[PDB]
Amino acid sequence: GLFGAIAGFIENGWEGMVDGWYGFRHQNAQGTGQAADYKSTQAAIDQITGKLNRIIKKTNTEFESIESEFSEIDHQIGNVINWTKDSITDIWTYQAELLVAMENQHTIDMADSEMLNLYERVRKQLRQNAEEDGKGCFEIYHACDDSCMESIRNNTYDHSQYREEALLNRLN
Amino acid sequence: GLFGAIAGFIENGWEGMVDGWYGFRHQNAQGTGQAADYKSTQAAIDQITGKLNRIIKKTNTEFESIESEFSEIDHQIGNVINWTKDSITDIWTYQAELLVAMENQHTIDMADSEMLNLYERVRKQLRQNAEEDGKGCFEIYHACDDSCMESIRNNTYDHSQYREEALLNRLN
Amino acid sequence: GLFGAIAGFIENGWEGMVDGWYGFRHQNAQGTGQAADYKSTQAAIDQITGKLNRIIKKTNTEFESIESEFSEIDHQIGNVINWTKDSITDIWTYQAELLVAMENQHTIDMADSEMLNLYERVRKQLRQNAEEDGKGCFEIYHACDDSCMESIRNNTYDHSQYREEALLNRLN
Amino acid sequence: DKICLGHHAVANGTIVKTLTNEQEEVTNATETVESTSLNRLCMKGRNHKDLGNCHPIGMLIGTPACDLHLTGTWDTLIERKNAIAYCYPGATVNEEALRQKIMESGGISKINTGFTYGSSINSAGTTKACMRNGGNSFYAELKWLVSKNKGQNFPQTTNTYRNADTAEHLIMWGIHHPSSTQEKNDLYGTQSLSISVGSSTYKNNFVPVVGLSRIDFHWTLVQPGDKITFSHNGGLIAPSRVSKLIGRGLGIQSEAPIDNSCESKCFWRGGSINTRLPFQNLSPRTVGQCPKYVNKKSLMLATGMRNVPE
Amino acid sequence: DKICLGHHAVANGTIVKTLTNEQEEVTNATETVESTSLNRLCMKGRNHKDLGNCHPIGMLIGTPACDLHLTGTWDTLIERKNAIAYCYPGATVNEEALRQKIMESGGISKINTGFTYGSSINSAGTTKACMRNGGNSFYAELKWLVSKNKGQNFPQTTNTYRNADTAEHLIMWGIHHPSSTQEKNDLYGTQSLSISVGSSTYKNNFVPVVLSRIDFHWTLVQPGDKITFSHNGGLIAPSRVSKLIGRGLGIQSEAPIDNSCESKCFWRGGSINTRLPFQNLSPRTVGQCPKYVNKKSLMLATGMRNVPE
Amino acid sequence: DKICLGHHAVANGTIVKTLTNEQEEVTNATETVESTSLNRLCMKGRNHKDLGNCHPIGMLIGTPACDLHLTGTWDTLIERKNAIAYCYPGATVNEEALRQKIMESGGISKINTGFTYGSSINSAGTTKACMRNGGNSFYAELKWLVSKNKGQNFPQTTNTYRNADTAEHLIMWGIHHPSSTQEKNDLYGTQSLSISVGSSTYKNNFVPVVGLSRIDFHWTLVQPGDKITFSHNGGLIAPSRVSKLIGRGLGIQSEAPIDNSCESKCFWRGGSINTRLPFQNLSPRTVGQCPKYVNKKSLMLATGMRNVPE
Ligand SMILES: CC(=O)N[C@H]1[C@H]([C@H](O)[C@H](O)CO)O[C@@](O[C@@H]2[C@@H](O)[C@H](O)O[C@H](CO)[C@@H]2O)(C(=O)O)C[C@@H]1O
Ligand SMILES: CC(=O)N[C@H]1[C@H]([C@H](O)[C@H](O)CO)O[C@@](O[C@@H]2[C@@H](O)[C@H](O)O[C@H](CO)[C@@H]2O)(C(=O)O)C[C@@H]1O
Ligand SMILES: *[C@@H]1O[C@H](CO)[C@@H](O[C@@H]2O[C@H](CO)[C@@H](O)[C@H](O)[C@H]2NC(C)=O)[C@H](O)[C@H]1NC(C)=O
Ligand SMILES: CC(=O)N[C@H]1[C@H]([C@H](O)[C@H](O)CO)O[C@@](O)(C(=O)O)C[C@@H]1O
Ligand SMILES: *[C@@H]1O[C@H](CO)[C@@H](O)[C@H](O)[C@H]1NC(C)=O
Ligand SMILES: *[C@@H]1O[C@H](CO)[C@@H](O)[C@H](O)[C@H]1NC(C)=O
Ligand SMILES: [Ca+2]
Repeated sequence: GLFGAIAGFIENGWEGMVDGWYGFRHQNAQGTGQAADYKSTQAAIDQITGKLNRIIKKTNTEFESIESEFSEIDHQIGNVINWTKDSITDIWTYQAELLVAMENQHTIDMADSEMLNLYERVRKQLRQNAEEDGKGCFEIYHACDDSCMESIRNNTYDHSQYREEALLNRLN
Repeated sequence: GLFGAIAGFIENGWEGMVDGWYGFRHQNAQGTGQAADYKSTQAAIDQITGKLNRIIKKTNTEFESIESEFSEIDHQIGNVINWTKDSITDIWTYQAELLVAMENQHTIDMADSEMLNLYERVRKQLRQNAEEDGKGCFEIYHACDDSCMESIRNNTYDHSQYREEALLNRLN
Repeated sequence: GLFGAIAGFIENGWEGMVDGWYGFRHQNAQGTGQAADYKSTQAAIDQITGKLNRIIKKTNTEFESIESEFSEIDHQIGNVINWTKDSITDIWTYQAELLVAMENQHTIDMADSEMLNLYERVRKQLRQNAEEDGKGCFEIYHACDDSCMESIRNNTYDHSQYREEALLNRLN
Repeated sequence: DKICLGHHAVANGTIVKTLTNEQEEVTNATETVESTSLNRLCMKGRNHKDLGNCHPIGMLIGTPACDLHLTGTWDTLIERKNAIAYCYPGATVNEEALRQKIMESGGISKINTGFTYGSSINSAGTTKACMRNGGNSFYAELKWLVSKNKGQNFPQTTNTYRNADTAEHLIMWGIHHPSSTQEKNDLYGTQSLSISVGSSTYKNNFVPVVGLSRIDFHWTLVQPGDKITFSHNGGLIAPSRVSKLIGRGLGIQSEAPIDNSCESKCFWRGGSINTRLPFQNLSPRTVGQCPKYVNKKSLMLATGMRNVPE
Repeated sequence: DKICLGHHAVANGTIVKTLTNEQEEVTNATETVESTSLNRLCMKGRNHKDLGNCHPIGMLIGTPACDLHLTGTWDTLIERKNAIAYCYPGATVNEEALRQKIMESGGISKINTGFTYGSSINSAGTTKACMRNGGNSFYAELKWLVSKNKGQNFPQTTNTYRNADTAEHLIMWGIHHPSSTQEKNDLYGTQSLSISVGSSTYKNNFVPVVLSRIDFHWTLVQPGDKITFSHNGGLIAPSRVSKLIGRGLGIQSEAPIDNSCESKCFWRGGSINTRLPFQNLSPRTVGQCPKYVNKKSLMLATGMRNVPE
Repeated sequence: DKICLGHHAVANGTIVKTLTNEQEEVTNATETVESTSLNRLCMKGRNHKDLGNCHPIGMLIGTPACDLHLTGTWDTLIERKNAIAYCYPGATVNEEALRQKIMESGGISKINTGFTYGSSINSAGTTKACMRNGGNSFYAELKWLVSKNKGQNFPQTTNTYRNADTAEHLIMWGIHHPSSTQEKNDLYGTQSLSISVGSSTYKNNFVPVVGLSRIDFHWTLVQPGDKITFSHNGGLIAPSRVSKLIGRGLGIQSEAPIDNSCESKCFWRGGSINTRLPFQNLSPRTVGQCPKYVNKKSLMLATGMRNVPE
């Protein structure tokens, strides 16, 4: 993908995450857990809701009948109606196919970008206490219990508290 | 946004910066300063000028009247013209809505990316002499006077001149 | 461009690389080498092939004649046909100009994205054994022979094997 | 030790088209082209008039089938298949043009012409074809003019309508083209027949020619403050009232059952199209405020990320 | 020490629509739909013609109201409301087609038909419906042909015009439909009346009807081709034919003219001077115009997201 | 030790337009607008008919130039410039409506009308204007009816044809308009001439004028079951066979030569258009399944990355 996370360095999605769109999975001495990220999920959903509100519409123009259903009409002008209606129908089919293809591309890449922005936000707050494994995870170089894991998820992790343990662990 | 800088990890814009779109704010022993980046500002403006040059355009097709203003047209021909004209107006209204909507989406995300590209250019230039604070600033682990700050902006900051000092202060 | 690599931090392309779109150029004790990356090359080609399949097409709609080539037609209905055809042409000319401009912009930025995704993949492989020089290259801080270089390209590089040698050279 | 980031997924996804891939799998997707249709003409909040087997032209001339629709107002006017316009066989000149005007109108009101004929003339010629109230009859808004005496020829006559209104008035009339000369001599005599119609914006002569016979209709528009003169001597089917079309309204041509308990804005032959979606697969021929017709079975719009299942 | 990267912002940003958000705030924006119009016809750099009282068809047949507009050249032709085509009662067959054809031309010139009639025909038939210079008159480019002695039979006569020019010529004639048989007989005699018009391109027969009116008919005559009129009372014969010259823009508007302003787009209400691609004044426009749209405003972002302090 | 990432480049790149840039150099691009066509009609896999010198109306009346095209089936009918419809001076009323109707069809078949005339009526009238096989002849599908003795009055005769093929038949007749009165008196006598055509659908009257001669043609559709009655006393050019238009076909009007050694689905005055490209700037007037016309010389679609050389 464009931002290279979903179908990218993250190998696959999690079918066991029903409570959100993006989220975290941890591993410490206390055990293993899962938790959805609310802001990034809703950022993606609110963007898709906006697409639907714009696309799911019709025109308020009143069109009257120019072709008769139960009788014949002049051959010369009836051909002109047929040419015109076919030409207009080609345009609307082309615009419909183009609209949907373009939006689908943007939706897929937008969703990928929201995954990347959460990964980068975690990267920067972890600072020098963690390293990237290349699969969407961060190998943390200090004893991070379930309270420390929640501070990462909620953006209240202070790196300088754990820095000295991490710098020692990483260098040897 | 898509690239996570504008309305992303950078908390807000600067109304004080009037001489550019993107720029720097430094803090050192000597004091405080602010300077705008020309190249990234001009990259964003040129791209937006290009859009305006493409969109602010009329077709040079010379159309003639096909409905009399001061006279009753034939009823059969007039219904067809009314159907045709209203179908054409629905297409152009739809195109104009989608054009502007699509282009505004691009303009925002384009400007988002020019910020990020400047941010990345600085990150790689500072190398191991600095660390990201997670909100669009770089904490520099050596004495960086106004000429050193100048050299970062001008893209002439040599990392190896301050590398020995910086690693000692980073490890501590 | 959007992702900041092609015509960005990578200063220019390689006319020498004819066997692929993206690739590697290394330097070690042994000498130099060059190799194309299949994965990223084919991702860019397949996406461009996909565009051509959708764009290089026509509608299957049968259009019959309404303007007579040899005999004349009423001047009023002739002008109604001329007005309708010119209106439909202006739409298709606009849609064609828009399509191609939109797609070209997407193709250029997509190709830029595949370049960055390769760069980021290699950065995460190398982990703490190398540093970014700012111009698309990684300075690897240990003797890396052709087989070591091959494993970086093949995605079988284990950073653990060279870590202790690397951190000693990096810190000095 | 480790903290990982990831995204949701499903087992059974759905395929959508993108710019670069005709088979791209996503977690969820919704339709943009409507396939289904309601075959009930939804007419809530609409002052409508279902004609039944009455043709729109029939209510101007006054067919027996169009007895409940001579006068009225409406915003919608429904037309049906095989609706009888003419009880007595024949056809109107410029028939389709006339039908359009009536279907686009939002009402019909009648005005008396005020024609009266001499002692020789009999303006009450009934027929076996047009029958109302269990007996022989004729077009309600027209009068078959014939001689009262069977041998005697039809007298020279002149009738003149005057439009006293500020709006244009629609005036119709028929011409009897007899089957045999024995029949022509019985009704209008041996004399040579000649019908002249004359106004400020219309001039035309109508010479008659030779199981039952036929009556071909004609029509025109009498402008405000103008007069239309019918000079004749046998054959003319003169009007007793004229028509005025009121306002504007939606003319629907359909065959579906009517329904007053639901509302709608788009209509076609098979029914009414109620949907919030932008595109439609049912028919190119619709009326009202409609979704746009497209040559596509389905266009799925992605409402979720790429599906990358385990 | 610290170095912080950031972007500009403004106090008062503008709302724009994106694909994903209807109420998106950006630093600057610009309008794409033109909503205002000049209530004027902008005729700078245009050799124009204001017909005023004259209707386009009246230039060909030659109504008194069109005496100043029988001949000339132009790149723009302006027609007004309640313009006079006919002085005497009647109309033209394929009227709108003929009107549009004149409103596309860049001029009209006249050529003499040279038609001559015998001593027993009065070629100078006038009327009180068509007034000019005090006394009774008739269409300047036509001639009302009647019998010189009242009641006498109009003689069988033949007139043929040949197109000696290298461009096509437009010829018009009228067929008088009298009020009564008394009038028919006094002007054209007791005989039956046939008028035949024929050429390589065109062929038609006309039979007068019997209150009074002159209905008009017309056709084109190609270079070198002959058009022949065979008649015996009823024909309003042309004394001149018309050649439509080049091309020009036809405007139908009541708005006044201004020669200091220039424009390439026009409508009933006036002119549309705008570099903008779209427009919401009228769908009925002429010339090189922005495309009509059913929208009051569409704002194009000329700047990043506005994220103020 | 150093490993560098990079992309390919080319010496000569092509310029394309993007949303932001009119002059954007890329590694490769491909054209989307076709500006060249074959100067030939590509008729492979098409049961086609090239009319050549024959005009479509002439194939219904049987002009000598159309002898090879009186009957046939096709999916493509090709009309040419300056094509002959009439061997004898005249023209058809509602001409262009008929030509369109024939060019829309996918074949033609004749049905013999059958009706005969009296011994005093000569139905084998010919002319030097309409040559066939050396000697004089006439429109193959019609009969010129004149009096057998010069000066004798043409009998009052009534011809009738019934439709019994479960499909509408196209019927054509002609009306002679004599040059002088002596000519009119030689063929049809001194009597006053009057031709009446009457069916359920059609009804009209025709009268010869007097002013070498000409024959105007008229036409209408006879519905299945319905009859059409011609009553006349001189001047009628009556049909021998009526016509039946079969199905549907693609009408082409072009000057370009035929080529049966290649296929195409799009045609215009100057030839065929065989492109796979979506757009085209050859002509707005095209027929068949075509690329859409645009006012553009070239639109380059990029098939490669931005080109950043040396
Ligand atoms: C060429 C010619 O005969 N001109 C007449 C003209 C026409 O004959 C008439 O308009 C055809 O309908 O009629 C003119 O005026 C006439 C009066 O002189 C007469 O008293 O009453 C007539 C009506 O029955 C008619 O109005 C005219 O229109 O000026 C005289 C003109 O020379
Ligand atoms: C059916 C018939 O009468 N055919 C005649 C034909 C017609 O009478 C004529 O086309 C009607 O206008 O005329 C033909 O040739 C004639 C000569 O034989 C005659 O000497 O001169 C005539 C002219 O004055 C005329 O040209 C013809 O067209 O071939 C003879 C044909 O039998
Ligand atoms: C419709 O448009 C066509 C051209 O696009 C007009 O045809 C041209 O007419 C001019 C006369 O000014 C000729 O010189 C050209 O040779 C014609 N071109 C073609 C391709 O036929 C046509 O006149 C227009 N219709 C009307 C009613 O004005
Ligand atoms: C007014 C009049 O005379 N009406 C009679 C007509 C006409 O004579 C013919 O229709 C003329 O063609 O004939 C009838 O059999 C009919 O068909 O209804 C009976 C009817 O009483
Ligand atoms: C117009 O299209 C309809 C539907 O395909 C067809 O039945 C009809 O014959 C066409 N009309 C003409 C005049 O060819
Ligand atoms: C076409 O639309 C105009 C403006 O809405 C209206 O005045 C006119 O009546 C319509 N024409 C016909 C023939 O219905
Ligand atoms: Ca034109």
